[PDB]
Amino acid sequence: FRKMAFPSGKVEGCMVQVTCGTTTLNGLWLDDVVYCPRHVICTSEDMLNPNYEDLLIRKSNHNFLVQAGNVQLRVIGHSMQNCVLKLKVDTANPKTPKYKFVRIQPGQTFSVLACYNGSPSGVYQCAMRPNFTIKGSFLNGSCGSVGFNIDYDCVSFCYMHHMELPTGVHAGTDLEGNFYGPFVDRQTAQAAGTDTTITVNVLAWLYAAVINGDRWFLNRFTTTLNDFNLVAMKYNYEPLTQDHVDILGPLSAQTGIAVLDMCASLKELLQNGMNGRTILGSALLEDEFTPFDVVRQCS
Ligand SMILES: [Se]
Repeated sequence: FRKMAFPSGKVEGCMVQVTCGTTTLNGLWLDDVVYCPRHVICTSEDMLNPNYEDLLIRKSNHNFLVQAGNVQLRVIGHSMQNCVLKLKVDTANPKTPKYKFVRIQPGQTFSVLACYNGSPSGVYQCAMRPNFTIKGSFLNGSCGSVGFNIDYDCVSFCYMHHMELPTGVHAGTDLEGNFYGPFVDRQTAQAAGTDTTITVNVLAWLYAAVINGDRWFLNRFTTTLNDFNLVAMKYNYEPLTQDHVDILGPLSAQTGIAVLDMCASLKELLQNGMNGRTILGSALLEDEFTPFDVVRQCS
């Protein structure tokens, strides 16, 4: 059972290179617009305390070098929407897939196409942490790389990487420019806040374990919603709601294990630990699979 990412072909054809002054980072070319973080207009000194409205006025259309492989694009319009730049260009992307812009919720997963100077380099799956950060691989020059999900033929763009926090974690915005969490595109100290474990995801992962043979953790006990939630706060687990119990419905039915019985296995898991053994080959509880991810990787 593997963390597995969406096929990235439809996003690769959207990845361009955007250079303004000395700063160069990645952009997203959909239709006749290129989307990129607004701090492409920042020098390394500007990042300490930028006035973006002021800094953008120093710039005109010809100051922006948008490159899609070997082709330059003529920039014929520029606009700042929150923390993203919108570079109106003359040529519409012939490879523009069917796409939406969505703002996802904490605990939901997505794929990330890591790019460096407009060229894709890797793809990986991750989750939006409850504190609105993501833990990933964003080396120098990965700014502008996007996160997405793919339904059928539609690419739901949900994430654009802007900053690596001083604590090593990453933060960014939706495609409208609004940061997830309380983060600002400024090189200052920013608190991420207490992270928690996505409890609905861990339960979904345990359901994947039962379906794939691993069942040692299945317990005789059961428990109540309130009793389990009391054990959740202690171990920094998201509180389990009835919505979360409903979403785990199809999984509970295919394995014939009630959600509350699975919560009791998790309870003894939280209170006793792995105690040496593994689940699906992992020595710790995995919370980066949503119930939708598990069902997609089963039947
Ligand atoms: Se950046």
